[PDB]
Amino acid sequence: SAVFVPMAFFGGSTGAIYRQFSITIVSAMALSVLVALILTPALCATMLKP
Amino acid sequence: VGMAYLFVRLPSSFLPDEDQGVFMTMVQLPAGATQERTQKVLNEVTHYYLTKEKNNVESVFAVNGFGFAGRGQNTGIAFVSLKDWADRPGEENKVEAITMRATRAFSQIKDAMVFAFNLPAIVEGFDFELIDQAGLGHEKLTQARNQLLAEAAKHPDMLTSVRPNGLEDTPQFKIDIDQEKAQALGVSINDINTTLGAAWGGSYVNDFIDRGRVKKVYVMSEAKYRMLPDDIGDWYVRAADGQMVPFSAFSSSRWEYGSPRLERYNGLPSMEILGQAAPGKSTGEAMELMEQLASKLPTGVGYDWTGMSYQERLSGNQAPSLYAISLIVVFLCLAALYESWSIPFSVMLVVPLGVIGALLAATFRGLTNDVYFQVGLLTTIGLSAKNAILIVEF
Amino acid sequence: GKKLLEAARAGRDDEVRILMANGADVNAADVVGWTPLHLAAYWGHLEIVEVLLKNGADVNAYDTLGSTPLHLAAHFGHLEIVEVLLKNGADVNAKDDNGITPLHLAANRGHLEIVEVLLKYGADVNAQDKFGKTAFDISINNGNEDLAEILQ
Amino acid sequence: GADAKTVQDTVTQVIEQNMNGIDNLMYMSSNSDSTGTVQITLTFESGTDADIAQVQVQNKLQLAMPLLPQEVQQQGVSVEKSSSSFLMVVGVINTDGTMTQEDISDYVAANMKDAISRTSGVGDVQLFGSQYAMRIWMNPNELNKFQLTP
Amino acid sequence: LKVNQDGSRVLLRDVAKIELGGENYDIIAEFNGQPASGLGIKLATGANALDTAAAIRAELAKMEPFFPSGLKIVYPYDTTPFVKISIHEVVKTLVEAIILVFLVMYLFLQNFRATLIPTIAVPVVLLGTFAVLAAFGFSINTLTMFGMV
Amino acid sequence: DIAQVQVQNKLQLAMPLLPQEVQQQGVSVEKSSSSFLMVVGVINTDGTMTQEDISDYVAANMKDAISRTSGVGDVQLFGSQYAMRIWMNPNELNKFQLTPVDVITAIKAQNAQVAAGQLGGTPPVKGQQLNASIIAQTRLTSTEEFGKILLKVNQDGSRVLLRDVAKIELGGENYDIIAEFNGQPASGLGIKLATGANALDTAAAIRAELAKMEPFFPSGLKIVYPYDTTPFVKISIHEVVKTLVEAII
Amino acid sequence: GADAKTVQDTVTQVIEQNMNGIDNLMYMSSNSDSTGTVQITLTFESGTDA
Repeated sequence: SAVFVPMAFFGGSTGAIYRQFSITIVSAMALSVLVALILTPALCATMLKP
Repeated sequence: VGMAYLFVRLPSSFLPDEDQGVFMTMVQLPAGATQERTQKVLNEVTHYYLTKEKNNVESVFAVNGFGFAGRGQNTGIAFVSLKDWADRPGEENKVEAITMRATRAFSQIKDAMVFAFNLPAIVEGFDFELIDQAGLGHEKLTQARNQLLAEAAKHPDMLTSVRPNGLEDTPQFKIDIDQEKAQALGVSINDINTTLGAAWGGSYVNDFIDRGRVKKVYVMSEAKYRMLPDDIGDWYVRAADGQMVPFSAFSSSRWEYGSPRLERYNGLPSMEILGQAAPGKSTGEAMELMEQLASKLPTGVGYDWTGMSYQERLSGNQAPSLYAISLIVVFLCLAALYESWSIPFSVMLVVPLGVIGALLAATFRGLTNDVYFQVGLLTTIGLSAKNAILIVEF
Repeated sequence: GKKLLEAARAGRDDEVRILMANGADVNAADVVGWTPLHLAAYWGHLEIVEVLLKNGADVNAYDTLGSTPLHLAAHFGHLEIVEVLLKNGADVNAKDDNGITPLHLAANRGHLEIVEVLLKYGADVNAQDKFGKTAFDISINNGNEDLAEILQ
Repeated sequence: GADAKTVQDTVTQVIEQNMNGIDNLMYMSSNSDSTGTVQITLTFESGTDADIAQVQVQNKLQLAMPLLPQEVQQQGVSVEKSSSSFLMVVGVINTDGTMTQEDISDYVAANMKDAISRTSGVGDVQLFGSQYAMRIWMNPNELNKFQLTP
Repeated sequence: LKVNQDGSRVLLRDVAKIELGGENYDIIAEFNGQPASGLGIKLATGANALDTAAAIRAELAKMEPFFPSGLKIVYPYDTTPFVKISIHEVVKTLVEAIILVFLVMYLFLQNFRATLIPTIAVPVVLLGTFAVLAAFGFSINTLTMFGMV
Repeated sequence: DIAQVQVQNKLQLAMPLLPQEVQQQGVSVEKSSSSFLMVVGVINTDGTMTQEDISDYVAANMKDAISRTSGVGDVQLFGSQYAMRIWMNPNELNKFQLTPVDVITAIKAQNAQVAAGQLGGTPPVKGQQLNASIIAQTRLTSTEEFGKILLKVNQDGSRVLLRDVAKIELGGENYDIIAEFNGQPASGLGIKLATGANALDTAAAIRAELAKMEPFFPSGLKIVYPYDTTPFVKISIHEVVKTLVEAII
Repeated sequence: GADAKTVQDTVTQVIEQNMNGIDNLMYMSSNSDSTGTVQITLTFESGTDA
């Protein structure tokens, strides 16, 4: 997030366009972490074979 | 340093100019050009599409009289649909090529500017203005631009194509109403000027109802009686003694030139200019040369940038600043877990390792440093960051 | 081939030179009647005029309405051009359809030098336009003391 | 029926000069062509609601309106918050030929175009033709014969 | 127009020529070489594009039953199917990506059971993103949707 | 913003009941705070320009720009933009048997800009080659040109021109506002704020708006800043920042 | 003093036709009674600042 949230900071229509990506992947990634942090351990703990 | 070089050499676009399945064509005729002639040219273009690119074009919709520069008899435009992408595989069957061939053919058409293009990935190079600051007047600003464009021409290296966006001065017909005569013959100047206008320009009288719906009532001369300069005299106006007078009696005419499409920029007279940086060269330098080319012109003439040119002023490159803050907020935010001095730096070294492939894989498929390549970079570095992080952390 | 018209239009003296020397019609007339001499005498380019006159371009050529290049030069204050056209045999009393002479016309837009040159080459300071005004008359009515006193 | 200089000086200027104290404008391009038409685009510092941007502009258009000629204001003057690029274009045609071009244009204008024009997101629907009008075509000789003028 | 001195009348049709016609005669359009008119439709800044067109086919869908004989609509210039297709293509890249992931997962963990785990977790993330970027006022556009691949 | 629209759109509930003379003079709705953020004057150093010259100049080529810039409510101009001024004499008029009405009528008639149409205009008779605009009359541009307006031809033939019975000069639209700087003559831009505006930022824009002007000034003409809120605030924050540092010490 | 047809054709229509490119309207009812009065209500997609 510290590499690409800054790219939301470009002004102009250039940055207008950069905004979409810049945030869309931080959103996608941050939840990606929160879900991987909640769901995946659960699902690992329960569905894997010993 | 391989990265630094391969980076600094790679070209930079905005977005890919994609096959939008549709495109557009420009038909622009010379001075004093008439509707009929334009209609000819439009038919030549339409012909091309319908006959020669049967395989691609799906339908041409073309209009005489609706310029995108703006209206005229001497302007037309063809909206082109294409056949589906499925039903035309191959570059040769893709928009860019189609436009190329199209243009190539239309170049053959004498006595017209016709070319065809795709509308850029932004549905809604430079745009340079030239302002009449000190009130020098249209023919002097004409001269100012003539001098500027034909002195720019002397820099093929620096600037590739410097053209005016407007229409050029064109013949127009001056009538001078002898006031003294008008008064002598007892014919009112209102009656005169109205007669002229209504006959030749047309006049909106009042409204009528046409099948339940209000529309205009226009009075105007039959075509044949307003098609030529000598037709001017044929019109009579009634004087106070009930006696008819011809326009010849109290008018006088002569030909002159003048612009059929004046312009102003921020309330002051201006004339607009288009051009772009020559192959290999940055917009910024092209603009700088134009900036100093302007300085050697008559006094009262100044300049301003608009639109895209105006934008590139606010900022064009902040990447080295905001990637710098990206680099520090990254230098420290990693240590916010490694709780270590300089340990993040180790992960940091790997950042160029990733971008090398990205950079070359663009350069070999001949692609460009664009928004997509940028966001690409961010994702790739972030991934190789993850991989290196997990290694050093373990 | 009649690009010569627009050669006179846009200036470009040396392209007029290329074109005149490979055989383009030097008297070619456009949709308004205006020849390259008319065009030059309007947009005030001497050298174009020379390259045109010496090659024997009609000097008393007229457009619709009968306006001479001497008319055009006379109005716009192209004092340099009017002298060269005059030395090349330009009819000084030539009349557009409306009765206007180059003298009248110069007399109306306040060029004192050109009214002189026209009078030196033997203009008629009595020629009457369709409304019957003399060059003198259109000075009184302009409030110009100088032309009136000159045009005695 | 107005030339470009007329339409510059009598309309375009009496509008520009009345453009003051409106928010956020970057500039004011202004073409004034000889077909008797004016178009003045004001472009605003990006991210500024078009709605109010618009009101400021048109209400001072009405600071200017009573100085523009009768002929032009009765023809109307419009302020539109429009992007520059046709989202689509729909045509109509007669298959039989039983309808000339001007018929089609009218039809669209008179019973299609008002509806489509109202719908939201729509800046200015351009009509590729004209709605009808009662047209009186005048003859100078016949008029003179009876001793009449336009 | 006037009654003559002798009594006779001059009517407007006697000295003028009356017909129904265009308000202007400058704009002449033609489609596929046969004569036509149309609606060039612009956008109002800030408008929703596909939604506007979606409204326009609506606005227009009510018209045909009252058309005169022989009159038919046609769509020579249309941005939308580009965007329907632009999102069709990305959605299909996404699915086939989920496939390919599941293959590299099987080929590495070599068990049907194991491979269910990471597979299930991806959709949850990716649609989850619609939720959050909806809540920041961002649209499911060409750019955004393309970003999520 | 909306406060404003509600007001002015019902100003246009009222507009067609106000006299022609007042609406043609215009009526304005402005969302203005009450207090000049600054005032900038101009003067000629040489004296080669009278007061009304300065006023015009500012109005005609400075004031439109500064007026457009945001945060700006109503720029007050300390003088007037020029106008063609006809100064009338009752005796001379009477002599020729004329009223101000005949002068006014004549000016409207002979200083007109007339729509005249086109040669070859659509819809045209097929085979037309020439398509051209007709020019009729243009607004007059000069005292001289207004001079030669024709009021009437006398019974004997002779003409009465406007300059024969009136007196024409370029002058202020009003002559009420006379400004002066340091005892030498001047005009200026009294600039107000538009409510909600950002003050320093507005001024920051105003020095910008104005910084582009000087190269096209006539000889002898120079700007000057007799009333300016900003350096108070630059200093007000300078002082606090320095108290902060020395406090940290 | 105007009849309903007059007030329909001379006022009401020259207003309706000029209703274009305004946001969010659901429809435009329009009574035109013979007492020389027009009333045209435009109703807007609910929750759209008046």
